[PDB]
Amino acid sequence: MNLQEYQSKKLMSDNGVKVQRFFVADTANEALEAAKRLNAKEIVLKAQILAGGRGKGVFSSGLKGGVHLTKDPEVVGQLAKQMIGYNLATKQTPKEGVKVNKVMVAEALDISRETYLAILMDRSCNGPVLVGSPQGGVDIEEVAASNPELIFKEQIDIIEGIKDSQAQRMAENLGFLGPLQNQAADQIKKLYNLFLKIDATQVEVNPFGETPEGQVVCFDAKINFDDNAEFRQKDIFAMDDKSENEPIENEAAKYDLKYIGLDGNIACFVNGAGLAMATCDIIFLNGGKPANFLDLGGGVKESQVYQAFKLLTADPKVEAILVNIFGGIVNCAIIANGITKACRELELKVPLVVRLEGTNVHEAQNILTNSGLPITSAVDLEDAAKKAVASVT
Amino acid sequence: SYTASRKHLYVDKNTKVICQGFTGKQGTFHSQQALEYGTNLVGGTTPGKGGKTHLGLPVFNTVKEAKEQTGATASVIYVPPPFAAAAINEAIDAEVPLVVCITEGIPQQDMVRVKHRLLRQGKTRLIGPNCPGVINPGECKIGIMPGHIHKKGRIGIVSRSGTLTYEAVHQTTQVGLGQSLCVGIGGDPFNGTDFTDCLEIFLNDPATEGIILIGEIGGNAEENAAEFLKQHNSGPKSKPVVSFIAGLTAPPGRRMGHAGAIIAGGKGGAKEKITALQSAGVVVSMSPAQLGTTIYKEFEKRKMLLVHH
Ligand SMILES: CCNC(=O)CCNC(=O)[C@H](O)C(C)(C)COP(=O)(O)OP(=O)(O)OC[C@H]1O[C@@H](n2cnc3c(N)ncnc32)[C@H](O)[C@@H]1OP(=O)(O)O
Ligand SMILES: [Mg+2]
Ligand SMILES: [Mg+2]
Repeated sequence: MNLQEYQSKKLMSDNGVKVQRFFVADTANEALEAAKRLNAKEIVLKAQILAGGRGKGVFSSGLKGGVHLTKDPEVVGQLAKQMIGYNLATKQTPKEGVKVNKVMVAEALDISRETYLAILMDRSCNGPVLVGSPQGGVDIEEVAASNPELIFKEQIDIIEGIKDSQAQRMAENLGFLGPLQNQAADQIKKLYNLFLKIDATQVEVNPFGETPEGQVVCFDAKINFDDNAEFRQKDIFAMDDKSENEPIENEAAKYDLKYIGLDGNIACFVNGAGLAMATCDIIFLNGGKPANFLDLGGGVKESQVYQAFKLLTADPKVEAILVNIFGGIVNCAIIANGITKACRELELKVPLVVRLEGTNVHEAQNILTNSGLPITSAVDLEDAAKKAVASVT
Repeated sequence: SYTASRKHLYVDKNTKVICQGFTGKQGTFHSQQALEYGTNLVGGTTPGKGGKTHLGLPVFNTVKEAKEQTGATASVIYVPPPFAAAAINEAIDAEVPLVVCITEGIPQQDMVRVKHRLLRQGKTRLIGPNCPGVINPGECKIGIMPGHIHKKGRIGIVSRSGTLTYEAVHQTTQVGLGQSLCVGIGGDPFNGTDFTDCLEIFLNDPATEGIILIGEIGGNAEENAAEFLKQHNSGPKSKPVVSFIAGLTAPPGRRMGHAGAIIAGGKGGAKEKITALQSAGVVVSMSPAQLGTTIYKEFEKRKMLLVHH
């Protein structure tokens, strides 16, 4: 899921993490009042979209730039009038841009030190890990490549919790000094407790830094969430902003379907994550471009099969569909039922290649046969991939 | 050490199994299939339903009572995500030797906490979660894999993917090699058994003459397995290892179905895994369809398919 900047910063602020003071506005007048309420020396007005490149974007009003600084609250209101209700286009959006319904009105803070700090569960050590670098303001991948010696880690014991000495050592290695080091250590603890409270897979602060006036601040941050914890994070997941997702991914989400759009024309319909990845892989190896990844899940039900198939057939990028099922917990007949019923209710305009193995394969194959649908049966994975690639221009 | 429990992975005809979540939809169905396969399924647990029978077998309120009353040495978990970590912990506390967790969807943080307890004991071995289970063909099946595609034989299989396990099984049965023991370690990032745990068992099992290792993007388990094989599978007795790593075409920063299958912060790509395994002497199949033929050819070159006349 995805949160707007104002949503993640509120979540952090509500948990003791220091961020810039801000308000969110959905009208130009609200932006004006928020700017007055801030009582700040300088104010930043920021359109709320998820895509990057806001600073050099252009609104459908004609206004250039999605991020503006001013000392004058009335200018905040005036510029907000040229943002709200309009589409913001950037290098990272489609040509049409994204509709801006909200702006953030925040205190503009100068940055005197920039560092990197992330918290995640370590994939090599059991338990949380703090990952930090004094080299802030760049992708962590760049630092790892150019200056691996500037990446520091503190392994945390999940039962003991974060210790003062761990937070202090990381703050020191990030380069904070004296009272700012004590501030940063305290903020690391707040970030750690937040990370556990919200079932994040990662809290990434970059830049984690300080102002010239002597305060440690999380200037910007990205939080990723564990989808497996949605059942105990309902309020956070209700904030999910889906307006910038592929619309097919949004439809798939409504039916709890794990769909990921790709740049290709051969749709994939598979009952396991490993086999789904391998199906994309083997399509590529035989000269094709998969249109999507889809893992129906071991607990897939017929209704989800039906919905998944309709999403594929309705996608204009799809020129053929490869169904590849090796059922264990998944009964192949559920696949055959969902597909045949989905096609009873529309014409099959693309070639359909089907590979079924495992649980109840013979009944499933008879269902496909007795439906009369035009199917190319495949004998194994390689044959399925070759026949799928052969079915497209 | 927790490594002392690795031996419990090797289920056999004398393993006795209880089902946690026994009265649920999947617990019921797969318990019925287990009985029909010949697995010694002796009962199960659902809290609050102790003192009932189900499939002609006793239902218990607790793992401790079930274990004491049946002599069970293994448990399989079909408990929904909100409670499955508690079910694992109950089985650890009861010192069940082998616990197999089928459930997909357990919060990652729950499993970090489970692993903390697991690593500080040596009585219980956990496979999973989010895994199809373990099978010794013709001897013991604990999980959801389709029974009919297996054949007792010569290849040990360990995989982060259930479906890809079935591919490797079907391929190795088709070419006549069969399987000694198949272990699905599951697709979650934090789990009870890794590749190295199974490789230890395979390398020391006389019945396992070759190994298929199936991985995917995410984490570092494949790299750890490569390091293990560098130290422990060199020499004249080295066993052939064949592998496929899924996800060379996966995009970065996205969980590909499995909670553990993501290239995150530049870490977890398939290319580096293939390189690490190749450096450890593993023969990596270009195609997921050719696992069986690839290991067959490795056997052939080593004169391991000669007929005794
Ligand atoms: C191969 C990868 N794995 C997969 O693809 C599996 C995907 N599916 C899942 O993970 C599913 O959540 C599961 C198969 C685990 C469960 O689904 P299922 O449809 O069987 O759930 P149900 O709700 O019918 O059954 C769960 C049972 O566990 C019981 N249960 C709950 N907590 C516990 C516990 N701590 N110990 C034992 N049983 C428990 C529930 O009471 C319920 O039984 P009941 O309905 O008789 O009261
Ligand atoms: Mg799966
Ligand atoms: Mg990044």
